Amino acid sequence: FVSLDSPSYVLYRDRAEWADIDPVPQNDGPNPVVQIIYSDKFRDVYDYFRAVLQRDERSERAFKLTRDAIELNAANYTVWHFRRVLLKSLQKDLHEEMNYITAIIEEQPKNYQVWHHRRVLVEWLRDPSQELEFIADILNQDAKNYHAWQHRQWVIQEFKLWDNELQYVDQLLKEDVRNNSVWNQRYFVISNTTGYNDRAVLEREVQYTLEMIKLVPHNESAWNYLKGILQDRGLSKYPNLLNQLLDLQPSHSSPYLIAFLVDIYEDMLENQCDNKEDILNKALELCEILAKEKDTIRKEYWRYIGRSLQSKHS
Amino acid sequence: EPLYSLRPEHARERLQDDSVETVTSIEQAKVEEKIQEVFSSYKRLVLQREKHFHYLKRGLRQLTDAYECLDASRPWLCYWILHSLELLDEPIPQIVATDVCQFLELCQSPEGGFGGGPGQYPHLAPTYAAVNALCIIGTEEAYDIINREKLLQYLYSLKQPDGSFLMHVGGEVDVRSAYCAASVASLTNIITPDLFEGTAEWIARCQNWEGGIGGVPGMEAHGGYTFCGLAALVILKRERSLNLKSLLQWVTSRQMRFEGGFQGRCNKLVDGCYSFWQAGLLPLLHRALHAQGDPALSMSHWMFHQQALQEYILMCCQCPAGGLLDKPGKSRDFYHTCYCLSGLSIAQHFGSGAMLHDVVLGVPENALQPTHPVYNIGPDKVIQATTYFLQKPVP
Ligand SMILES: C[C@@]1(c2cccc3ccccc23)C(=O)N(CCCn2ccnc2)C(=O)N1Cc1cccc(C#N)c1
Ligand SMILES: CC(C)=CCC/C(C)=C/CC/C(C)=C/COP(=O)(O)OP(=O)(O)O
Ligand SMILES: [Zn+2]
Repeated sequence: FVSLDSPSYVLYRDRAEWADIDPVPQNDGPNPVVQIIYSDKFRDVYDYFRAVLQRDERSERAFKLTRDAIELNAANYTVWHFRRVLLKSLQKDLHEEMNYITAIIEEQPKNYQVWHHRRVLVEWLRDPSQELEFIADILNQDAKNYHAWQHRQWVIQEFKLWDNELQYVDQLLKEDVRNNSVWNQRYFVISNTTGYNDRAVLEREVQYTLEMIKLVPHNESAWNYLKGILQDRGLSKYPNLLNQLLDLQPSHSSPYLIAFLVDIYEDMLENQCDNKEDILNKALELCEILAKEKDTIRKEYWRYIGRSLQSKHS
Repeated sequence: EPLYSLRPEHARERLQDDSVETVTSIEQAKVEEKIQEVFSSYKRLVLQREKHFHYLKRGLRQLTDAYECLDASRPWLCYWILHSLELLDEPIPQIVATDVCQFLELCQSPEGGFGGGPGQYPHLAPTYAAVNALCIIGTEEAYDIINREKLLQYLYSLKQPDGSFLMHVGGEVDVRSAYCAASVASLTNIITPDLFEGTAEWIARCQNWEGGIGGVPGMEAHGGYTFCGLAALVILKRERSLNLKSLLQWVTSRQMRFEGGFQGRCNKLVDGCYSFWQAGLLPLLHRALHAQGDPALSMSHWMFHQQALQEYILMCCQCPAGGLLDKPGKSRDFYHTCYCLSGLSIAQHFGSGAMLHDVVLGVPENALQPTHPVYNIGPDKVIQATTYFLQKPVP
């Protein structure tokens, strides 16, 4: 009833209305292992939970006891599960619950169970009207929160909410173009809307990507996107690009462009392109510039790449 | 300077924000700065075993109220600690061991699987921890605790129509579960013909444009989930179901050029625990690519800078009081201890049939005990465990 941090907070044993129920101690065995020295405020609430649960007292009061148990350890799925058992059985205001979880997810955004709970609620109500707005608020405090982005992808796909996600992405890339979670959301939207088969779309994307690379050449996320949207369909399938990059070599040649280059040749030595040997040398030469001067951390990778480019080509 | 992290040329790996600022570059630059000083300071590396031993030893028995947040993950607490005692090659007393078996038995549900602690509902994550902690112990007493029937019956209650599993009853879905189910189904010899039906194919939908694997289809490629899926595939022998080349280009990209360590996802921060979750992926690929006949595989090294990781763990991840951590400025904890040490072990030992070549920076005492890249428990703990259960029925 009274919040765990309130000055006038009283343990559960010292509470009247909780007298008829005996506290159930935790059974850790004769000589425990990894036995946590729980604080008194902690051990109290759970000793009482182990009770209403051990009885399955699907009572309204045990429903209130769940909030406190969840507060002390939001990661307790046993408690959360029993909270949904009571949620149903006592027919509580699912609209009041959304209000709860919103505050919990706000105070403990990086927790698994808080988010899963919110889903179950949206499902039950079959109502996502507050979703986007809420996830954007959490994301506003942490643009990369995984649990957030995952819940966001669910909403959209479940309730056909693609309409504004792209614009959302664009806004967030503005704020931080290095946000790899938003470049992922970008691929997500498109893939389930226009797809990248449409030349006008694919077209727009490459320019935008390129413009971002130009704007911030060392932001790996953009390179990755460019690669992801072209790679499987065939880099060798788009000749201009190969050149439009080896024309920025002087003013831009970070290890990211050199690396992309090697990516392109490898696809040529695949679909078979003229001067199959001139390429090989253009690739090996590059693997060593990487494995020796510009990407020494990846030397064992590039050494293998080169070795494979021969091995299997020749 | 024989250290890759401490030479003058290495000081060129600092972030190039191209004069543009975002909350990402700023943070990347803040870790690099703190990593600079740590590097600086030093100009041989030692693994504070004793100091770590006490930390581990104490923990195993008692924890401060600081661990109230991991109350529903106690079997994890066992595994993380026992495994760090394993790596550091420290024998486990028969009373310690038994008490562990006794504890994990009160966590085991009457329906199969295990719970976070005594009386808790069964969950795949803690179940994995126990079956893993039980095998590290290695005795018959250990093994015999697993209600091999109940387990399989429990995995079956979580399996979904799409090949994916639930974490626990009424819980969410993500590649972590398939790994938990796969790891326990394999060690205990309980895989029935249709158990992982369409699983390999689900784990596969989790790989994305990045080359790595997300929690669920569509999500960003993360290093913890990627290990979860590739390793699960290694168990089910479906490694081939993934574009391994893109997976390899990706995982290898995850190692930081400056820090030396790995990040969990592109454009984020370096963490000591990723020394396993990410670097552990290499031994796995190396295996699959070998099973394909790849002739270009190195014969003495892992496809990642083994010296740099070690240098990151040895210079930046140890706590004076003992234990290893995320990054400098973070408080020690048993999970980062387990995976920092697990990482190191992988950074030191190379396998591939007869080909065994070990790298061991710092002193010789720093050398650790090997760990099986698929279960993260002693290579021998695995052979020993599967053997025992193979000499058992299945149904
Ligand atoms: C809290 C949790 C976690 C909880 C339960 C089971 C897990 C099993 C595998 C990996 C993480 C697990 C979890 O959800 N994450 C993921 C989110 C935070 N994170 C990601 C990379 N490094 C930290 C953990 O890293 N854990 C481990 C952790 C964090 C702080 C202290 C201790 C200790 N001792 C352990
Ligand atoms: C077998 C098993 C259960 C494995 C788990 C592997 C693992 C490391 C999972 C993490 C998933 C997650 C929610 C990451 C976000 O971390 P973050 O945002 O805190 O940090 P980061 O940005 O550096 O990833
Ligand atoms: Zn970590």
